[PDB]
Amino acid sequence: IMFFEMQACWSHSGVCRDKSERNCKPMAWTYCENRNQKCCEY
Repeated sequence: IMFFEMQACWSHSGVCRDKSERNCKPMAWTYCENRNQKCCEY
């Protein structure tokens, strides 16, 4: 990576759910892919 600030959570891992999930954990810079789903803390 030489510019891609953030990135998927393929390594950091996490729970890929709805951005407005009522049961999400302390997500990290990592994400899932779509702006509708975020990668929260496993």
